[PDB]
Amino acid sequence: EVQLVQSGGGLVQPKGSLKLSCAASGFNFNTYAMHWVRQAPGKGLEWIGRIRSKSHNYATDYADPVKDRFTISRDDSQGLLYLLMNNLKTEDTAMYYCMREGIYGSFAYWGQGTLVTVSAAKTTPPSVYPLAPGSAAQTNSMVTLGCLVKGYFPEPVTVTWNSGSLSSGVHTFPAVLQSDLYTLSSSVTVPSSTWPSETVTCNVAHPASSTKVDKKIVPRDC
Amino acid sequence: DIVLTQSPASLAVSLGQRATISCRASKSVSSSAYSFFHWYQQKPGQPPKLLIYLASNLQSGVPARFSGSGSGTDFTLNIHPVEAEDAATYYCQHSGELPFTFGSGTKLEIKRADAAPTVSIFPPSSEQLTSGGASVVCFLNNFYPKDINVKWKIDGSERQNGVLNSWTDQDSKDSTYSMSSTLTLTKDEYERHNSYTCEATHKTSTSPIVKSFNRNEC
Repeated sequence: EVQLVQSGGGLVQPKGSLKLSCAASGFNFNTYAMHWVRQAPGKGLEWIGRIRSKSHNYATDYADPVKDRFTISRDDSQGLLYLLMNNLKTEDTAMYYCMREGIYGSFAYWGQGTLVTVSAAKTTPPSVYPLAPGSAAQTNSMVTLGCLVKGYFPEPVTVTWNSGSLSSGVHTFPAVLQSDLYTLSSSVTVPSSTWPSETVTCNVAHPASSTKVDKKIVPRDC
Repeated sequence: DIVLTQSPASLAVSLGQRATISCRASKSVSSSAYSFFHWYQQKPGQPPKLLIYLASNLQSGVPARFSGSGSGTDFTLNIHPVEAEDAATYYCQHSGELPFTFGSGTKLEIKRADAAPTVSIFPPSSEQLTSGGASVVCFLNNFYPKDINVKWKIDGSERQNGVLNSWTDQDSKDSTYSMSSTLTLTKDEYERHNSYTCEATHKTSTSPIVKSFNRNEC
């Protein structure tokens, strides 16, 4: 139905700039006020600013901390919302959201989020490693396997098992940030009679570095 | 600014029980005002979802078990009966006079029966070894409550140096947590030691749950 599709997020150097887009569809765009909100990793939601309707002269309003640096922008005929952020800062690191101003200045529909990282660290592809149980381990009706995604920057990555076919006993753990490098892990648990017997592969993707690795999980041998 | 003070920061409730989340506002100035309240639910890797509009009106699609109320500065969100999918963080919001402001956030732990972690250790990959480094990973999956501790043992010795831990958000279907611990040594000292223990202490057990591997089984 009503949709907001966000794009534009990525690594930027401090003092740099970036434009985020928010593609709208499913409603009469030119009637509604639009909003941006941010949320730093592991923190609360903060308001960025609003752009109003054609009938209100595209009026714009911002939270003070971004008053002179950010510009909210609007393409009615194409249903696009923009947030260009100038002179970026370490603190500007966050998940960014567009939303539609529904009923009473409330936010009825939200875009899915786009991550913006501000740092001087360099964009680095991950090394995908398999996690196979040790050779001399006793059985227990089910086996757990995994993947280790180590030494990468910035977030995000996506992990799936068998292209999406295993979505069940999956645990993809949040990345942790060591020395300007993220390390992630993912576990998959299957009936012990569908492995090694059958194929189990993890699909890692790191769009920033255009990485597309797959890793079959192999038994272990000498 | 209308500055919203949320409380509590977190609470834990049983399936079917009542949950109550409070939000306070400072009062502002001009008679030309008209300011409103709204509540939001945010689940793990998701945008917040609008629950209740103007303090007490219910949103299209959200179940009969969410209700809001309040007068002037004090606002309340009620969840009854509480269901497993309610494990989320909740935010109040203000909408009238600029700026629009959000509350601090309130996390709902779903309280659920005690449950043991399924733990599994994994030796380093032959591939990582090729590039001078060695990671030994331990999975402590599907436990409750959140509180857990992992001790790494290299031979007969405790090892605190390159240990990296990670926790999942409370699970939405069952109500469990899962953890992941990664000990990262250099290849050299991975090779000059042999026995590798992952030791998990938890509420459900008096003795530590132990998984181990000897380096001599490729």
